[PDB]
Amino acid sequence: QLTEEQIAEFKEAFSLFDKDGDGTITTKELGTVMRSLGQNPTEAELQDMINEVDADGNGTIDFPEFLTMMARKMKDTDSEEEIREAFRVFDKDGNGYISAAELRHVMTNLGEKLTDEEVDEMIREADIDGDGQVNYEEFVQMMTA
Amino acid sequence: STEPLSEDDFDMFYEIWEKFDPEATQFIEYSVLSDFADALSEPLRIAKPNQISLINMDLPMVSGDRIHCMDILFAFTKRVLGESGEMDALKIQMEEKFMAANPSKISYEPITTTLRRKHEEVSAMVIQRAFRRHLLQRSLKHASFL
Ligand SMILES: [Mg+2]
Ligand SMILES: [Mg+2]
Ligand SMILES: [Mg+2]
Ligand SMILES: [Mg+2]
Repeated sequence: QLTEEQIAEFKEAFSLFDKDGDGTITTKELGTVMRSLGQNPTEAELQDMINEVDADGNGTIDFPEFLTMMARKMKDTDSEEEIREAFRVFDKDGNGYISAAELRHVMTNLGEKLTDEEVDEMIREADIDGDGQVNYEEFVQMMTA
Repeated sequence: STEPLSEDDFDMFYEIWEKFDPEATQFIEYSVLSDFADALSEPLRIAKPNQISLINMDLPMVSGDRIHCMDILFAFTKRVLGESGEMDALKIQMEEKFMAANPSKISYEPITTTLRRKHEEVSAMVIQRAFRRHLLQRSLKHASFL
């Protein structure tokens, strides 16, 4: 419900892009501020976000206007459309398959890292065919029922 | 356009590099680019609260999360000078000087950028989130055999 020490970070991102110092970022930056923050924003998601906070057509997002936005994103539980994209980021060749090795790498070294033993169970589950090569779309559908 | 060519600062770069890259490998790790960008002199320096400034320079990275002085250079000078279609000359020029005038053929095979590495880090967290959820749902399944 409330955000965390990640406010420290949202502040950092916001502060960088506000070159004037009026505590409000020009709305075309909004899309840039967020890409710098790791998120994937569509020109659609942008629009809906943009005119759902700035209903007064000023182009303004002050920092509270912004911190509440993120609070609404974090808030929700990730989709399956989103677990799909996220996997596709790691299938660099573009074939729908990711190796149990590259997986284990990414998984043990990025983000809220998985311990060696969690990833073990991830692979046992994702690689049914023992060929250390996993169809991730096949894996998405496994954690969705 | 021809900005503050602080030309005893291009030198001040090197000293602080040498502090970080003693072997002269031409490479520093990511987990240190913050500290590096900081301890420079005031034009090129990027003071602390530093992270998001770095990911936005779009610095390429190579195997083992290393980054090359000559990418870091132009990136950091592009900042103190201001972006412009005329910079695209600057880049391909500061690297042709550096290359002819260097006998060190080195391993330069770029993997990520500091940008991707950020989208990469959160996408991991999406997948990491769902799978921790699933693991638990599964453990409660096994709990409830009936
Ligand atoms: Mg502003
Ligand atoms: Mg507004
Ligand atoms: Mg693949
Ligand atoms: Mg397999």
